[PDB]
Amino acid sequence: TMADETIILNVLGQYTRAHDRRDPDAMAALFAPEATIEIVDAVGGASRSISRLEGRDAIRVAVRQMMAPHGYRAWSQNVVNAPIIVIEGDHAVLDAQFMVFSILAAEVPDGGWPTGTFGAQGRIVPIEAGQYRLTLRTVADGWVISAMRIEHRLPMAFG
Amino acid sequence: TMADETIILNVLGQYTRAHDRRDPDAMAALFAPEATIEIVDAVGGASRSISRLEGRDAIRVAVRQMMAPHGYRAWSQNVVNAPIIVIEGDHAVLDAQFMVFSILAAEVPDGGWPTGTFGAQGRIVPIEAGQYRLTLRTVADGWVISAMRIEHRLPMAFG
Amino acid sequence: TMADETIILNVLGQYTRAHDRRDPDAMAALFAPEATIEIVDAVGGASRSISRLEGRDAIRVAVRQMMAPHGYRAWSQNVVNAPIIVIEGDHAVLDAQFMVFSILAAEVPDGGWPTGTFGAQGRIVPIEAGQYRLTLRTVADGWVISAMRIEHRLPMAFG
Repeated sequence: TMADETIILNVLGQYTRAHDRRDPDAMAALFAPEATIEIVDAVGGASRSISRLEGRDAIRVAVRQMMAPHGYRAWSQNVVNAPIIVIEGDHAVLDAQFMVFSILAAEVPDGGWPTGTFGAQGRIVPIEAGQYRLTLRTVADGWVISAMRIEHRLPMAFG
Repeated sequence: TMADETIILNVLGQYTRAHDRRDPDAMAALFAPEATIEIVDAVGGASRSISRLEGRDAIRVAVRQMMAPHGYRAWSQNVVNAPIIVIEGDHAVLDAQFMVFSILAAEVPDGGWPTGTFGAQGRIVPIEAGQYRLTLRTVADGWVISAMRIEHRLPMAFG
Repeated sequence: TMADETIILNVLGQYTRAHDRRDPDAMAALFAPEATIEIVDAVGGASRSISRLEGRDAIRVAVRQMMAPHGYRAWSQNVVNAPIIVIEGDHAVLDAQFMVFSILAAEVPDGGWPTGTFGAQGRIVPIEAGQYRLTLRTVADGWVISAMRIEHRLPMAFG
């Protein structure tokens, strides 16, 4: 048995891993069956609804349909940071800042890197920023997400 | 009652929230009345004074006068990371890396995003980097900042 | 005595400090004498070996020979984030996302910044991204790294 705060932060870490893998099943497994994710536009401190995802199936579909799939040699990193945690009994609230970066790996030349090529080859770009607010509750073996709010600080377009 | 380390990390998280909101009163409330912030130039491992802020009023004014206000649809994210915490009784020292990013949201067109527009619209740029060193002490309900050092790893200009 | 999770996260923080200082001795001191670092190419979920560093001397040399030295007024920040920690008795595993940024400070003009110059002067660029997986074990005074895996999500070139 580890500290509740660590178990809760572990859930957040598993969330980012699933996010960057675009793994709907790993993502959904972190939530209570009936949990909702409210995604909102927080530019200028607004609270305009982008999408409300009700239940695990809705979450699974959104992992595919609401963010770009990774094309060849692409990845992402969801840099969650500055967590604030308040635990009161069997419920907790976690607020974290987040910033998502796109990662695009250069193709490795068949003839090798030319003389004078050093360091990472590719592009890393910050592509989203905002805050997560998670409500968690206990389960027998740890903690699960019972509700989540995603606040975006850039406008989000869907094609 | 939560672990002291969590309460201390919660203070750091409230600091970043106040920083990015440019909220002088939320910022000042995290400090003991008489606390000082020493802001220093650490480029090349120097320790050249930029500003010494003595007491809450000085801190409040600096929130406005030492960093850019957010113009329309602008925000920031203070990405604190890699904390090291040492608690000895009723005092603690916390060292964190920090990197501040500017966020500028694009204006949403009245006619909507044109067909083929996907993802976040705007610009995110890393604009400061360094380390924070906080000295904290206990109060009845938790922990407060009794002293802080801000080390910048880029030169800072003030107009 | 602090919580084991804090002591373990403190090791990670000392790792980033040593990394950014390019301090081989501070880095090596975090590892058991016989520890290995496996550095691997994880682009596309591969696991292709880049380098295997066996023991402290190998680690010390790699701090110099496997990443760029800091030239004048240069620095870096190793932004570790989203840790997941599992402790089972006297062993622990820690997985963290990481992103390294290069920092290049502008030279300060002898005549001072021209009128209208505001904010940080220089360049901050994301230059590496991936995951760290550390195995730690107890020692009398805390925890040491017994094995480490570094997974890079960009191809790495060595000249």
